[PDB]
Amino acid sequence: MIQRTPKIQVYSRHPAENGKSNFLNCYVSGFHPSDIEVDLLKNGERIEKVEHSDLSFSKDWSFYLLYYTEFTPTEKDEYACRVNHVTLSQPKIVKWDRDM
Amino acid sequence: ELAGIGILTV
Amino acid sequence: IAGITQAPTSQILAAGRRMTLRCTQDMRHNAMYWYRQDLGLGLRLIHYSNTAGTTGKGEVPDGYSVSRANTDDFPLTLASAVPSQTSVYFCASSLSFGTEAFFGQGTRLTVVEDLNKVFPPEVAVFEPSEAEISHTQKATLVCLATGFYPDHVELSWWVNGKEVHSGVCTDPQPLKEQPALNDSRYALSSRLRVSATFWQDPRNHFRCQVQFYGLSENDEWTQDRAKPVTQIVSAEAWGRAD
Amino acid sequence: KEVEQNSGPLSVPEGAIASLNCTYSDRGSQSFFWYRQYSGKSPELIMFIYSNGDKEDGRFTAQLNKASQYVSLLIRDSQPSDSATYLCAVNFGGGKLIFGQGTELSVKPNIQNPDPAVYQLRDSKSSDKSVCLFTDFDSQTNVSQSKDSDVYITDKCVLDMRSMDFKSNSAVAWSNKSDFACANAFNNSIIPEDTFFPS
Amino acid sequence: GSHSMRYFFTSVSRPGRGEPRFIAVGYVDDTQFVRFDSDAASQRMEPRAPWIEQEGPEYWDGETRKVKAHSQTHRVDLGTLRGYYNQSEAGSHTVQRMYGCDVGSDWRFLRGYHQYAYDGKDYIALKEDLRSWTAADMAAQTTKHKWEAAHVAEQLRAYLEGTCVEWLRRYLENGKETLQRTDAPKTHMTHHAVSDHEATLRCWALSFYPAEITLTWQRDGEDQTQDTELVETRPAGDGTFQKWAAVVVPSGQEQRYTCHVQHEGLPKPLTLRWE
Repeated sequence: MIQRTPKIQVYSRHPAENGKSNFLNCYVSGFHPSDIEVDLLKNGERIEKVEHSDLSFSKDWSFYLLYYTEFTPTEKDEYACRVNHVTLSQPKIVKWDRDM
Repeated sequence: ELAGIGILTV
Repeated sequence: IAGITQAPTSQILAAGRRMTLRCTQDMRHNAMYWYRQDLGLGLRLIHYSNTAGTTGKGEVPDGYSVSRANTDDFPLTLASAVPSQTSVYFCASSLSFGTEAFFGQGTRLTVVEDLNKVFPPEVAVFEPSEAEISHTQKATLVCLATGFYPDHVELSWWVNGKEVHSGVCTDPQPLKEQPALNDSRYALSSRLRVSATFWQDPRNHFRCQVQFYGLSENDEWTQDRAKPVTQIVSAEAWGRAD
Repeated sequence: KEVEQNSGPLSVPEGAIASLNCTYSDRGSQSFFWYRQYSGKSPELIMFIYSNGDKEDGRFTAQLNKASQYVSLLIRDSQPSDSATYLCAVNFGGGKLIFGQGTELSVKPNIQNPDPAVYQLRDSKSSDKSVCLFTDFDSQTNVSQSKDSDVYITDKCVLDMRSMDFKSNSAVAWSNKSDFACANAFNNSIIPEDTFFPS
Repeated sequence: GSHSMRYFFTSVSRPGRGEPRFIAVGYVDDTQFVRFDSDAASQRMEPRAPWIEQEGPEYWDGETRKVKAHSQTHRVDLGTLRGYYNQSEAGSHTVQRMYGCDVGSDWRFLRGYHQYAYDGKDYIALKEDLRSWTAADMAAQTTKHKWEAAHVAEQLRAYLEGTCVEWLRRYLENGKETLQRTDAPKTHMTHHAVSDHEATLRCWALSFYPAEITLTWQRDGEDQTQDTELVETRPAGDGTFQKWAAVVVPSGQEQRYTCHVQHEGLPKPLTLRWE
């Protein structure tokens, strides 16, 4: 069996600008097996309306997915990605950094 | 277009 | 040697009956198929199956059930026996989808509404001409299968008790006796030729025989003649110096 | 959907080149098949073709032109045993393997002695029942059947005496209990000019 | 310049039970155009790009059947591979298929491939000549013997040099507005102090297509192999792509460092330095 922990990044579709609407992305890649749970959070609480890409893979066979939702960044709001995979003891949280 | 030949059980 | 068999090879159904055509295959093929063939419009896909466990619908699945429990078997079953389903039926198979298909033996099926119009053939051997022998030095016996329904017949010639495949020809399709009426009775003709040396020798036997595929022995029968089952009706001729 | 074949019946004399075409409706079809079928028999494969262009097998050439949606089978040097209905098969999906309507080929023999004649044969079932035989004519002669529902005339059939190396074209006609003339039977569509009626 | 068409397939046995999860996706270049999902409502091949919608009923019936056929082949496969590796029925397993073709700048056939995996390690793969197989392990040699006698390579070569290539051209001509576009990367640089004497310069490239890009760092005109963070090229989700590259710089010496962006939508290679 080959099993691989997902790489995770959180980011926006467009340069984040306060009061302007955008898309919050969570890109999970490099994982095997394909089953994975990905939430998006807004101040710790789950965001309901989240869509995702159709499952595909890379040349080393590890899968990738893009999880996304429409959002509007303010300066007082924290956004994150929550990711669950069989290779984790408990879910992994990566915070959104606009100022990358 | 998908393959309409060459796809066989292992 | 790995092949494909169908069962049965011929069947006469009553209207509104149920009939399962078996088809089996040793060749470890994934994909299997059912076809109907009719006198004008060629082969026509009924059902398919790409792998064991799975099925699919073709051009004319209406009236036809199909099942794929295992790799080997693909039985076609007809729930209600409509008169439209009279055809020749062909099972087939290919190693995977889209590859070369290998066909079964074929199945002649005729659904009749009235069993009281099913007849065995009347067979006659017409001994050759005097004038043919003096012109050509060859002699032609003709045969005549007449008065039969349906066209489920196979004709063969036998010399001394041995079947022949040279000097013989039979009509391609059978011929309707009254070529207009519903469920009309058919006629088949065939010619055997040998020389006057083989013919005028008195110690030569000639037999024309018709294998008619009739009703099953499990069938309803009530009426005036004998039960028109599967039979060989033969007709004989001997050699003559006259 | 549609697979249309070159509309039969074709009639190509012996030793020549026969040619059958096949058109199909699906631009994305990927496998193509030629079958031969004798009278009351199974189809058996002549060739498969996958790629565009020409495939060679003996006396048989497969030709595939996918842009034109065209398959063809060219039969060189045709024998009397090549006479069958020819079947084209195009695969349309997974198991959607779909067939043409069939093109009937009859390779007609060179009759070495065109000596046409009409005979009347007596039965073995008594010696009173009459029947007519029209035999030994050349392959240009064809047959019609209609005067009434009385005179049943069968089609042109070809036998072969292999040992004596001789071919024979023949047809049978009869009409039960009548004043059935054996001379006045076969001339609906007109008989050969010197047909022997030795009465 | 050069293009590609690619089809990707995943079947997951969910078992002690059965009924596997099947998902199929097709790409032209870096753009998805079709999908199948066994979980989805329609049980059809579905459009995922505007230019594929103009295809007729023959195409959608033909792709649905061929994708449904791939799925049921993979279901038998999952049954078989359990047997070849003596694995029980309690656990979940995965098969993966990838096939497709590359073309050069003239749209002539460049190279084809057809590869197969089981449980995320290579199983069997078609070699570049398209007439022979690389089998990874001993169970895959059995599959190789089946596929050699069945002429699987012949059939595959016919698809990969003909049908793959000829349909890729058709897709590239029907959607030449979308597929023959190159969005140049839109580039900026940000600066962040981590301590009182060191600083991170991050070079950005945003909204580009296709995904192939090269970001490189250079201290005084020489390639910075060393302290270079460089992320995975990520999608924006609108069809385009993003990527950054970062380095740590001793402070007040930031102008010694140049960022270099090569991408095919650019007239010339780009040189950002901070300021």
